Amino acid sequence: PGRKTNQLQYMQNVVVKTLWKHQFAWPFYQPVDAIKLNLPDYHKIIKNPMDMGTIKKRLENNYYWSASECMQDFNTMFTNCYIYNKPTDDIVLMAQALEKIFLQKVAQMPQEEVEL
Amino acid sequence: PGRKTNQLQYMQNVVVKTLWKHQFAWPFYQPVDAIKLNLPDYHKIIKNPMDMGTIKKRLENNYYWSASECMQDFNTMFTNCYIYNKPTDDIVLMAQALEKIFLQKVAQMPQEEVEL
Amino acid sequence: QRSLKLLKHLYHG
Repeated sequence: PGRKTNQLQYMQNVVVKTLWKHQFAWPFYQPVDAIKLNLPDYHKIIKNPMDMGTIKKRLENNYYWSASECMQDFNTMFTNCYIYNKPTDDIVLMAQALEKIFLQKVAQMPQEEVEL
Repeated sequence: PGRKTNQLQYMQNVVVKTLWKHQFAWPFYQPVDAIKLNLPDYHKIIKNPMDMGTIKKRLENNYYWSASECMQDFNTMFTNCYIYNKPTDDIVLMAQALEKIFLQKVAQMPQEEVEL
Repeated sequence: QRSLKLLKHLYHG
């Protein structure tokens, strides 16, 4: 299913470890529960749900083959938030602050993926 | 209610002027035309479009009450690019380079805002 | 593909 790579190690120990500690990360720790949270249109609008708790567990369980998958899961998580919510909603401003840090760290990741 | 301030003068005659001359600025001169450019779901994801041509016109016509509002429009422009595109796309790297110059210029702006 | 949006080439290259 997956393997160890230098870029996946970077995603786990730099990207996720930094974002998890961020003051705005907590709305993204768990899948959106449309029943508990009273979001009757969430799954009508969002067909590919993703959250940072799922990403973190995938890294810990060596689910990913390439860091490109992990980066896309982050992109999906953020994009879903912008599609579902209004641009003035606090959760969207929080997502944007997290995504800027994500992209800062991505710019500094090892540029060649090497299996470890 | 628009206004003329020392900081808004700086946003027009330093920040916009500097960024416009940069070789990476041209994708940001005009609004993204999602139909012309074949950009799937652009307006589904980007609900608050912004571009530097619009910001320039706003400054030239005293649209803003405060430089803080203009700084917000720049942030919307950069973040929209970070949001819609994929983490390693060339245009994201261009936007990050322009944002670096933006932040350097903002750091040299007069710190207290005076109406002229 | 990384220059796609730039192309038309920038966005879709």
